[PDB]
Amino acid sequence: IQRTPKIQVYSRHPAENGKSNFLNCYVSGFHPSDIEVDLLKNGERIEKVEHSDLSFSKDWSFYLLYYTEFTPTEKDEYACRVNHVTLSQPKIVKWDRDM
Amino acid sequence: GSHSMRYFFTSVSRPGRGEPRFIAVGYVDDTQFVRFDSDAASQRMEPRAPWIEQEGPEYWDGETRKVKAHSQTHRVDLGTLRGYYNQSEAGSHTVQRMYGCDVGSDWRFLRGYHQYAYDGKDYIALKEDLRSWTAADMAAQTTKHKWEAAHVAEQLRAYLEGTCVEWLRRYLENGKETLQRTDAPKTHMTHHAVSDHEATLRCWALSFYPAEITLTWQRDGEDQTQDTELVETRPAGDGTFQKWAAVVVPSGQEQRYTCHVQHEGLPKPL
Repeated sequence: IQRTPKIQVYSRHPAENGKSNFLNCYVSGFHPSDIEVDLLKNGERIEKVEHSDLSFSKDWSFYLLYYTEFTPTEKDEYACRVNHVTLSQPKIVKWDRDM
Repeated sequence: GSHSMRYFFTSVSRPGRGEPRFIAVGYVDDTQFVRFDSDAASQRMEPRAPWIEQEGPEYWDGETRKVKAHSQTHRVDLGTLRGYYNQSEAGSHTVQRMYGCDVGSDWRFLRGYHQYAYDGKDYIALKEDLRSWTAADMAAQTTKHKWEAAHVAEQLRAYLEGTCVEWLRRYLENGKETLQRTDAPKTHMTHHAVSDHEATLRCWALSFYPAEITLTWQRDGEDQTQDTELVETRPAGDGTFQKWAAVVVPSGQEQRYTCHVQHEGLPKPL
């Protein structure tokens, strides 16, 4: 069975520019477990990104939360890039602060 | 209140070189408290919640010993399973095991479960009744023949009705401060104009625990489903969860629409 990952990019606390916050990329609903997720700030990949221990839900598919501490500004765009065997190309979903 | 404990086990073979990767995660309700990862230097069952750090080294040496037992039975399992489905030697396969028990409001045993999957799908799972096994396949049928003969299901009934409940009850007492503390959602709504003639109302429920939340919108007192986008409940990363549900509205009519938030830590909110 191979299931495509579902992805959400969001802030731990509602974002206000200039205040440190956290950027989560929750990837869920996938199988197999090998998936590459990395948070990109302005296209550049961020290092110093942490992530949870791999677990699965009821239908046996996996999910993982990747995160980094960040401080929004107006100028900086953030995104989460994900690449998995079901994906013909990696998926870059950008952070929107209203979602 | 109904509480529970579950262990999620994942095993992935690394065909090219080495052992299969093994991750074991433990949770009490929506809280993770232990982990074991094979590609970790400790090579130990490590704590992941304040309240289980109280446990003495007799516990950490005994949990490590066991989680390791397990890694090794799934290493064997991945070999067996490839004979049974007759597969090639140089692809990965995942086995996944899940077990645990729920207790109810009286803190007594309620449900118990021990399931198992291979490569994404159900393989063999014990029944609700804790006396028979549901084999999904004719390979899983081999394993059910073995487990029936061996009285595997009885060995597990004792753990799921005994050890499991026993230790879930203490995890709850040592963890009272958080484990028995529901954080009701902190709600608020936003309004975003899609166009000159339509707006999106987003009803946000943030910082809540457990993760079970019901977010439903209503127009003129009847529930609304049409033109409602909604998200999967996501982890905030601090132990709580967030979720929102939106609805597109005619601009000027947003008085009609109300969001109704349902959650254990709440006497119902509109």
